[PDB]
This record gives sequence, C-alpha cells and structure tokens, in this order.
Amino acid sequence: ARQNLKSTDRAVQQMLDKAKREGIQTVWDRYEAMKPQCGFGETGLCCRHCLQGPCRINPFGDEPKVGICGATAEVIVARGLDRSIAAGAAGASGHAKHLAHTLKKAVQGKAASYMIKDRTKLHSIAKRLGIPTEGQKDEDIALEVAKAALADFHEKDTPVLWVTTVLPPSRVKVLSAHGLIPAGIDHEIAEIMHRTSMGCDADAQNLLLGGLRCSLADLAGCYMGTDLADILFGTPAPVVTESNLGVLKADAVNVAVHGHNPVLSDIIVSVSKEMENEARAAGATGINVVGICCTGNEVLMRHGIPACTHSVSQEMAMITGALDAMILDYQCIQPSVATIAECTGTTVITTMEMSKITGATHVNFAEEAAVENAKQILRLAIDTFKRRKGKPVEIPNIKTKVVAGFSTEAIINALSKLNANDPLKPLIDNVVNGNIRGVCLFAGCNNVKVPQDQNFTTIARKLLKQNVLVVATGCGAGALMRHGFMDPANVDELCGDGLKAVLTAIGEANGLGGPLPPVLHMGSCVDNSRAVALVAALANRLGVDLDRLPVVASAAEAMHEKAVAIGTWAVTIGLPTHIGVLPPITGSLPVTQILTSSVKDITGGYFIVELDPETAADKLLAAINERRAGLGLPW
Amino acid sequence: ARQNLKSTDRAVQQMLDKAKREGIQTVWDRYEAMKPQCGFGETGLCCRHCLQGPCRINPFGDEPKVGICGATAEVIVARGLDRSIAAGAAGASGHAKHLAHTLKKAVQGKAASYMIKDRTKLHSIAKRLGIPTEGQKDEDIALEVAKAALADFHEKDTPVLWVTTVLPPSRVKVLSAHGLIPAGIDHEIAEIMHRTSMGCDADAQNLLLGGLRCSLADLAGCYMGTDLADILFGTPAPVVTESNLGVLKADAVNVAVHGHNPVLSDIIVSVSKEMENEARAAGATGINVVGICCTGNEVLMRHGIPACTHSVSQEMAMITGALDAMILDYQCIQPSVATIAECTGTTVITTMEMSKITGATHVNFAEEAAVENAKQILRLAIDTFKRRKGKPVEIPNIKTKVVAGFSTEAIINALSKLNANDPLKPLIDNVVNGNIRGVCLFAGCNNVKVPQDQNFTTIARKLLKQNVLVVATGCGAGALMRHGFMDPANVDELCGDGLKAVLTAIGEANGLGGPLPPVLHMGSCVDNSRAVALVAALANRLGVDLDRLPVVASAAEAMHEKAVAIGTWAVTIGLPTHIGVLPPITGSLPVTQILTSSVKDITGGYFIVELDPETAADKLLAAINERRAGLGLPW
Ligand code: SF4
Ligand code: SF4
Ligand code: FES
Ligand code: FES
Ligand SMILES: [Fe+2]
Ligand SMILES: [Fe+2]
Repeated sequence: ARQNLKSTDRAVQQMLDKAKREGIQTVWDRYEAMKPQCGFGETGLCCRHCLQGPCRINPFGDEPKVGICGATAEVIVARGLDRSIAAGAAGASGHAKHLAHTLKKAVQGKAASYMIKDRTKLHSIAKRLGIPTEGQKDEDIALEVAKAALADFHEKDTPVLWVTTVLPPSRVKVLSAHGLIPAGIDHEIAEIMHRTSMGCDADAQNLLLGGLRCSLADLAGCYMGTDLADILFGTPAPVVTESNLGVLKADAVNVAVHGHNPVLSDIIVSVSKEMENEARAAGATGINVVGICCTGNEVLMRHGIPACTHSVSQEMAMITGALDAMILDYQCIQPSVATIAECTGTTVITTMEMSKITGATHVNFAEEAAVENAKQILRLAIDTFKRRKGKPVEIPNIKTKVVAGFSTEAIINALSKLNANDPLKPLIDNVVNGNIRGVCLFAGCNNVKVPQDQNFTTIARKLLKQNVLVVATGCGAGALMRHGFMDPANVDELCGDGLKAVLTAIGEANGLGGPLPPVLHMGSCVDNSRAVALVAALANRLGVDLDRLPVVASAAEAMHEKAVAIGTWAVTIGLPTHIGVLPPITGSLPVTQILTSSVKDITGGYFIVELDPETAADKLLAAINERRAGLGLPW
Repeated sequence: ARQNLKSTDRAVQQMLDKAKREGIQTVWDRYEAMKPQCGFGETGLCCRHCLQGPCRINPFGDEPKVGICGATAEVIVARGLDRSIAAGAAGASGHAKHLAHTLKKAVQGKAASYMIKDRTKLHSIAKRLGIPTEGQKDEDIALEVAKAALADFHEKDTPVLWVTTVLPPSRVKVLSAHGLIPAGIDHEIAEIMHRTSMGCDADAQNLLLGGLRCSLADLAGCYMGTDLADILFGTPAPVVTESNLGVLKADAVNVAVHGHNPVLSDIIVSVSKEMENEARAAGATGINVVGICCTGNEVLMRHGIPACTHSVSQEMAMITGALDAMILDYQCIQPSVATIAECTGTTVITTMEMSKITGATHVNFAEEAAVENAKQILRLAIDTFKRRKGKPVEIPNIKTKVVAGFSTEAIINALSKLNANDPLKPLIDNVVNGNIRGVCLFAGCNNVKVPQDQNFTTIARKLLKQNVLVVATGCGAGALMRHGFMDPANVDELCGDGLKAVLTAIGEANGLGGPLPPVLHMGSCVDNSRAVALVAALANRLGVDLDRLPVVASAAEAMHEKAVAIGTWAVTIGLPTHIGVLPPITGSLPVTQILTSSVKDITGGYFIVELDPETAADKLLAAINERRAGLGLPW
C-alpha cells in the first residue's frame, strides 16, 4: 500500500504499515470500505427531517425532483447546512458553559484545584463587558463575568455580548441591520432546529440568514471559551516544544490528553509532575503527557506539552504500542479508539457525562475532586505501563520543533518591541509597503478524503512565498507544526523576502537572535476567537470594517460540524473563506450562489469552495490582492 | 386511480380525483415519485454528522459495517434518533416561548389585543409554581408566571419546573434517580446537538438516556404552551362544531388558519367577526374561518371553529377552488401549498419571521399590531374572494358533527356532576368494575406511507368495542373527528356496553339527554400535556405512579419530529406507547431492544412498534390488561 496516498506525515505512514501487518483496521480502511459514498448525501440532496422520508432529489435527470412535503432542493440543502451550523455551535456552547461553571465554582470556594491565574485578563474582560472593577474583589468580578457568560446562552435585555462587544461597532451595525446578531447562544441553536423541522422555514435566503446568525452564536461560544480558559489557566505566551509521534518515549508512562475542553487535562499536566516519583517506582522515567487534537493544543499553548498527533491520524499514536493511556473529554475522538485499545494495550478513559464510548473505562470527573480524579486516572496509566514491561514498541523517531503560544496578547507584545505605544502599526506599515501581502488563518480539521495535511501544506507554501502572514489553529496548526512550519529554522526556505524581513525584525527585537516561526500558532479551535480579536483590533486601528482588510481564512481539510460553523462565521464577520472539502451544498445552485457570491452584499465575506489546493492558493491570493486594491495599495 | 389506497376520507378522495384531472401534483404523487425509498435512511443506518460522510451501514451482509470514524450501528441509530427528539423539543420551545413573550407584553401594556382571559388558570399555575398570589395584582402574577416560563429554558438553581411540578413526586424521584430531569429546555436541545456531533457520545445507552431527558424538555414546552394559551385565550370547555371539507362555503370568504401557534389566529377569529359587513360589501355572506392542523385544533377547542382538514391532506382544501386564504404560522405546513396556490387562486400568507415559504406573501405579524395585521390579512382574503366571482368551485358536501373542548378541567367538571367533591372517583370506579377497561391517547400526525386515517380508525374501533376510554389530540383527533368518532350519535355503533353506559351516565348528568362522544378531543399537540395532567391526577388520587395505570398512547400514523419527541416522553413518564410507522431504529437491534424492552426497567414505559393496526390494537389491549392485572383488577 502506498501510504503517502493516505497521509503526507511520514510517522503516520510508518504506523499505517504497522497497522496493516498487525491486521488493525484504521480510519482509512473504513473509508475505503465506504466507497462509493452516497451522492445524494454528498451533494446535500437528502432529507430525513420527518418519518415520511428519507427523501432524496436527483442532482440531474428525472424524478425524484422534490421532497414528499414539497421541499425543494434549495430548502433541503439549506436546512441540512443550518443543522450542521447549530451542531457546531452546540459544541462551543457546551465547552464554554463548562468553563463558566468551573470559574464560578472556583471563586465560590467549591473547587480549589482551580483559580484566577490571569487577573489582568479577568479585569480586561470585565471592562469590555461593562462590569465594574474599581473597588471590587477579584472573586466578585469573576462571579460577575461567569454570570454574564451564562446569561449569553438565553434571551435577555441585551443581545449576546460575546458578539457585540468583540467586533467593531461598524460591523455590529451591518449585522444588526440584517437581523444577524444572536439573541442567545442556545436560543439560536433551538431556533435553527425548529425552523428546519418539517413544515417550517422553506425559503433558502431566510434559512441561510438564520444560519449566519447561528454561526455568530458559535463565535460567541468560541470567544467565551478562550476568555474563560485564559482566566483559569493563563493567557498563552511564546513556547518551544516538539510535535509528531517521536515525542512518545518508550521508557516513560505515555499519557495522551485528547478532546477539546482542557478543564481536567490542564490539571492532568500539573498532577503528572507531582507523580513523577510514583511513576519512577513503577520503573518509568516519569509521566510523559502528550497532546492530541484541541485539548492537546490547549496544553501545548500554555505549558509546551508536545503534540503527538491530530485529527484523522489519532489512532496511530496507539499503534506504536507505547501509549499507556488516552484521557478523553469530548469532540473529535474517533470511537474506534475504544476497540483498538484492546489490540494495543492502551487504557482509554472517558471523563465527561455526555461523552462515553462503549468499552472504554469511565472516570467521573468533577472539578470539586479534580486532583483526586487525575491521580486515579494516572494510576491506571502507570498500571498499564507496567503491563508492557518487556514488550517492544515502535515509535517512529520523527518529530519537529514547534514554537507556539501566539495568543493575540503575545502577538501585540512582540510587535510592541518595535513600537511600544502603537504596537499594531509595524504590522500595518509592512502590509502597506508590501512586505506582508495579507493574513491567512488556517483552521479546522483533517478529513480522510484528503491525503492528510496535503492541502494545508500546499496552500501555506504558496502563500508564504507570496509574503502572506500565516496564522493557524486547531488541526490546521497541527498539520503545519508536524511539517516544520512552526520551526524558525525553516524561515529561509519557506518565506518570501518581505515576510522573512518582518519575521526577522520582530524576532530580533524580542531578543531571539532569530526570526519568529513561518506560521504563528494561535491555539485551539475556540481560539479562532483570538484571530478575530487580532483582526478586529487591526480594523479598529485602521478605522475600517473587516471586509476591507486583506485577511482570509482557509478550512482546507474541514471535517467536523464545528468547522462548518467556524467557516460560516468567518464569512459573516466579513472574510473570504476557503473550504477545501465539498460541503453538502452542490446539489443546489441557488444555495451555492448565495454562499459564494450574493452573501458578499450582506456581510462582505464569502465562501471559496475549491478542492484543488494549488488553485485554492491562487484564489486566496486573488482575494487578498482584491482587498489590497480596495485600500489603494500596490499588490 | 384507487383513491381509497391514498386516503380513507371520502372528501379527500373526491379532491384527489379533481387534482388528477387538473394535473395538480399532490403529496401522494410526490411519494410515489420517491419510491423505492433509501433503505439505509429507513433503518437509521446513515450518518451525515461530519464532512467525511455520508456514512452508511448495510443492515445485513458485507461492508460497510461501521462508520468512517468508528461509529457503530448502535451509535449512528441513537444519534439520529436523539437529534429528532431535540428537533421536536425545539418546536415546543419556540411555540411556548412565543406565548410567554405575548403574555409578558400583554400585561406590560405593550399589546392590548391580548389579555388575561382565564384568571383562575393564572392563579392555579402560579400556585403550582410556588408564586405568591395573595395580595398581588393579576398583572404582576402574570409577569411572574411569564418570567418563570422563560427561566425554564436555561439552567438555574431549580430544574425545569414545567416537568417537576406537573408529574407526581414519585415519578419525579424515579426520573431524577436516572438523571433524566431536564436542566433547561434549550439547554437540553443544545446538549443533544453537541453529544451527537462527531467524536462525542458513542454509547447507545448513554445517548438514549440523553434522548429521554430531552423528550421531557419537549413535555415541558408542551405543558407551558397549553398553560399560557389557556391564560391568554381561555381554557376549553365543551363545544359543538363540524369537520371536513364540506365546512367550506362557496358564498363566503373561506380563510384557513394553519400551523400551530394560534397567537395571531385567535385574533383572526375575533377580527373576522368585526369584518362581516366589509366582507358582505364584497359580495360574500361573511368570513368563514376554518382550521387546518394544530392551529385549527386550538380555535376549534376554544371557539368551535370548524376543522377543514389535517396533516397529509392539507393541499386538498385548496383544490376545492374555494379557499381564499391560508394563513400560516409554523410547523406541519407542506411548502407545496405556495406553488399550488398559483393553480387554485388561494392567497397563502406567512406571518412568522422564522417560517417563510418562497412564493408566499409575508405579512409581519407583531402582537403589538395584531388587529392591524389581521385586517391587512383578511382584506387580502376578501380581494381573493372577489377574483373568483363566477368561477365554479367543487366543495365535497361531506362533513361530520364534532363535539370537542375536553380540556382536563372540562373532563373533571363533567365527572363532578356524578361526584362533586371527588370527581375522579366515578372514572376510577368504572375502571375498577370493568366498564372502562383503560385509557388510550391517540396523538400525532398522518403519514403518506399509511392510507390516511386507516390506523387511527382501525385501532380506535377495536379499543372502543373493548370499553377503552379514548382521548385524542392533534391530527389523531383530526382523523377521528372526520370519521364520526366525535359525534355522540355514533356511541351505540362504536362503543362497548360498559363504555356506553359510562359515557351516557356522564352525559345525562351534564344535562345532555345523551352521552358524551365516543372519543374525547383534548386539543392540539402541545395539549398532549392535558392528557398528562389527567393521568397524573389519576395517579395522585390512586397513590400510584403512572407506570401502574391502565393508560397507553398511540402515535398511529406519526410523521413529524414532534411526534417522535411526544412518543419518547410518553415512554419516559411511564406509558406503553405504540408507534404505527417505522422510526429509523430497525437497523440496530440493541437500540430497538432498549426502546421496546429494557427501558421498562428505567421508566416503566416502552415503545410498541407495530405497523399492522389490527395487531397494534391487540398489543395495546394486552398492555392495558397487563396493567389491570398488576392492580389486581379483572380484565
Ligand atoms: S421534511 Fe419533507 S423532504 Fe424531509 S423527509 Fe419529511 S417529507 Fe421528506
Ligand atoms: S460522524 Fe462518523 S459515521 Fe458520521 S459522517 Fe462523520 S465519519 Fe461518518
Ligand atoms: S439517500 Fe444517501 S444520504 Fe440519504
Ligand atoms: S444513504 Fe440514503 S439516507 Fe443516507
Ligand atoms: Fe479542533
Ligand atoms: Fe400537531
């Protein structure tokens, strides 16, 4: 088998060969067994929203042409897309809500493993929300912030403040004029599910406007999640670590944290240190915590925990034979891990009540008992390490160097070394003079349909040569880090001369004797909100709205409903937004035309659907350069 | 074409012949064009929850056997079912929330077309919720009730009170022990959408427990909707009217109200009276308001507005040529009505922001302007009547007599004429002595897969002969009313001797010189909550939980996600619950076993999946008789 057709990651290729000779079925094998996939679902021309279905519509030819109730292709496609947006927003809702409850418990004395670690961020958030801080105790300010977070989930006398206070007034005004500001996060999710049920909304434009509004509920959940996690766990600052499977160590207890909400896995990191001597008593060198997916990104950004792998290739960490435990919260966890565990000697542990996997051990995490829970979990991992005494393992000796931790605060701080009282100005100066052509945010997942990482790296390489400042989150950051795009030693090879000059100037003013890395890692999927903060700050500093800035986004290998929601809010806030896999819209030309063209007249953003990555890079560069021209800049 | 294979309603058959010769496509034609339907969707073995899909699993044979991410058939089936429950609950959320806002506006002086019409119900609801009434103005009590309603949508220091205050403490205790009490209505909807997204919950039992809890969020929305509509519009009492297409009048302006939330259509009824002389100036005899679907049931129950048709046959009202306007809110409206309108000369009008139909005129209803909006709408209808001057119409001269209005308060009042201070006792006496074998609630829709009404009438006939007290809501009530089951003149033919004796005794004590009708119409789909109130009151009076009572439910021709949610909460509160169409569960035996068998050990209720109505009636009778035996009663 030509494993490079499955993944461009050489460590993944090595583990695919091991899985093949050991007869362990992988995600790629399950994909092959699924082909050919249903074309009605692929194009969006299937509806199961009532028990008269399934209804399907032929993309072309003869009947069926319309759903049983009369729903047109337009309506079916838009309703399906809307439910995907609501599902994505629901995951942001759950993640942010859990942190809000954790912060409230911490300051009420109910969860002493948690605390206010970033008091400055707490006060800034409170100020942004309009909560008084002068003369108030930090615990009372934090209680008010947590109450405000919980209030944004339902209707009240204000709209969702984690939208209206984080975008510039001119953008809020555009959105309000179109009725797009969410009334409440869970309120919008429920309204989507209602309006898309049988015999309700049946006008494509009306449906899609509802979807844009629900996507902003996802944005609010993202921003709230980042805000609360920074209060609780610290705002990221620049870190150096490593990525890929070679970060596993045969002689250590290897523990992966996997999922998205790091609420317990930030605790796992701290407790794992305490238990070093206990792990050594078991014959290990220590506990080696490694990251998978967003939870991995969270602890990478804040603590420099090395990232083992991401998204589509997550099973491969287990195939090494050296993964003693995989500690799960929720989201993006292939449930195959529970069955593979029996073959590989990994202990798979679930921790959240609403995310269990048949066959995996469940340990009831509670903030109130977080240290206790962590010790129970890590002792299972130590037990598992002991059971593999004397078993060879196959860890690919493949890893990259990763500089990360570029929160928006960290980026502004780095720029302030060039201009202390106007830190965005050096960035803008270099956009104006062409040393920085524009900004591209890579976001979202890998997808088994695309050879792993191929779109991210192909597009990033062409943008970097054209002097684009590239920022990344989620498993887009994962793809780029595992291929060396976060190692400053690769700036000469990857970057155009103008971009190299800027990364070098900033790095040398931050005492590095060397440049910033080719790509700036801005964190997890909720931390796409950090990219919003940066872009909104640039818009404010320039006095223009986001749809005039040379800033684009690319969900180059999108998979999860979360990625559909993110792409939709990127469009809603004003960005040209590439998606590199086909969303289920091509069965309706009118819906496609709205999402790729006429939405420009509503929000200024628009989708760019392009599966060929070289072509996508050209289209993204054209979008950037069109924005440059609109600002009167050379390009 | 043998139209009796499509509908057992003879008026519908006549209009199907008219549609055929005029070349107007109907729901039945669109169904035929859809056959054969996809077996993966039919069985539940399809997933589109991420962009790696669609994934499908062969019910039997070879690969594919598992989803791409590892999701098993169990997981796929349970996730799909859970999303359907959440969608149903979301419609109850929207409906109830709109009424809560209407009540709040009314008592704040912001919507003078609305008012407190049932002060006694207001005070009783307040007492049930724990809101003080002594010394308080009605407007302040109502503000507190509306605030409490809105609070049940989100988490707070109490669970959802429209669950915990409406079921007996022993039932609440059972549900709480299993973690099934909702934390908030929209909170549960969002948690379902999260947990069912890719890489989250992947254990069938855990998923289905979440679904049971979300179904109780639907129950809360139903009960809240009924409570608030009774405050605003009056609690139903016994009414006499008519049903079927013969209620249309060629010489009148015929206006159908269609959808579910009657917030404007209760106003349409009152304003239509005011405009009699204006309609007469246009050459009509008056404005003839008629009902379709739940909104029709609402105005039938409160005002005796005749019901034109229901559910699957709704297009046939238009085919007569005499329907001048169809006034829509949301839910259960086939969007085909907008295109048929061009053929039939009907003006189709949408009124709610989140439910538009391409090609239909939209009129922006606002409580604040309700009378103004109603006049605008009715003037469009008058204009349309004038355009059909001199056009023949074909109204089938087919109608039945309907006695309805059996709210739980009305039933208790009727029984109190036999026992003033213990009004449930005469009902219980007759259950004990066998004159009443048990109670069956018919609920939910028609479904194009089932010859219209055939399951409702076949099952009802066999239960009535076996002395079952039959109550009905929604388009189950619609089916039964259109076939004479709400006409007391049919008691001799339909009812067993014991049931006849009871209906006669109650009727003769209420001054009727004649029995109650064979079936008691308890209202719209949210008014399934009234059946809960009756059953909970019987449980309380007997000192037993609902899972010991000889009470069953039947969604005999279910269609909408709403009907899936209702069936699931019927099971959750303890009832044997028949469903007469196949829900998408048969692709997983473990899920089927949970829903039809092992849930008995959790809630005491269970699904009975049976597509053959004679067999379903036997299974429902066996369920009733098993409950009788458990109470020590003869059967
Ligand atoms: S909502 Fe309409 S299109 Fe969808 S399954 Fe039901 S009948 Fe078919
Ligand atoms: S969630 Fe799993 S089963 Fe569903 S479409 Fe995605 S890969 Fe397939
Ligand atoms: S027909 Fe294949 S996704 Fe429904
Ligand atoms: S394969 Fe037909 S419903 Fe998906
Ligand atoms: Fe992610
Ligand atoms: Fe209904």
